[PDB]
Amino acid sequence: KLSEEQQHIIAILLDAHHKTYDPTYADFRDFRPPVRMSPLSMLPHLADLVSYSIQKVIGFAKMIPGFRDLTSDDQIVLLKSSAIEVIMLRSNQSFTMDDMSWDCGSQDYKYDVTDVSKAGHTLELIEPLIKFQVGLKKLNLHEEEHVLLMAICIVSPDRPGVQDAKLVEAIQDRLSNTLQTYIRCRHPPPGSHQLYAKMIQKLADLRSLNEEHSKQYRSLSFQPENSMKLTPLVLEVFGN
Amino acid sequence: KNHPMLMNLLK
Ligand SMILES: C=C1[C@H](O)CC(=C/C=C2\CCC[C@]3(C)[C@@H]([C@H](C)[C@@H](CC)CCO)CC[C@@H]23)C[C@H]1O
Repeated sequence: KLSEEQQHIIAILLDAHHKTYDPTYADFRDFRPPVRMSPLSMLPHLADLVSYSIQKVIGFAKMIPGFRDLTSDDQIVLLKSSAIEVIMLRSNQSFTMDDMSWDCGSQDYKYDVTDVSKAGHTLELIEPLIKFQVGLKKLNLHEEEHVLLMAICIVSPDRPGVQDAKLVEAIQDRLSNTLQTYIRCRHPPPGSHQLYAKMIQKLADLRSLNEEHSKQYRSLSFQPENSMKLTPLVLEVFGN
Repeated sequence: KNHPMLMNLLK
């Protein structure tokens, strides 16, 4: 029941992700070395990862079918609201349930719950973040469902500051319809059962996470010495 | 709206 267009969309998104996301994590060396001793020692290294991740998210977003039609202001707005949520979403592939930590192929790159704390984030943001990763991981979504989820997240009509709600909504719906249709046609029971609703629920979780992150960022970022550690891209994307 | 780096990247 998948139109040729729907199959095309999946192929584009999958391609977009592969270019956007590197399984090797080879680029990580370029970030300021991780410091695990010490308040805020993790933040320089994490900021760099986040900054790097923002660039990758932006590059994925642009490839999304119909995203380019949006006005510059609508594209910028979607990304700023979206970008933290996509990083948590994308970061799921690195996240391992065994150790309960994001794993980047090396001991230094592997990130503890404490490492996140070390950046300057309280458990209230972090515990919910870990639960989210567990709950998303549990879904064991196909790569196609993972890519589509990220795309649907980015193209949200209800994002704050969106000049044209109707256009964003039209793009998203095509992605939603693709995703629903994919689960039915390409996803077998019993794992498929409720999967669309469960995925949509994750977007509600991300909104909560986003809001929390923003409050915690503002406290950390309010301090000029801590803000100084953040990258320019981070300040622009997460600040304003 | 004062997003030079984001805007350029999207470009
Ligand atoms: C390429 C990627 C992603 O962009 C980011 C990856 C993991 C994501 C992580 C691990 C460390 C803690 C991170 C960076 C969180 C940072 C520290 C958040 C904490 C709420 C701070 C935002 O200012 C968000 C996503 C988390 C590795 C890998 O999957």
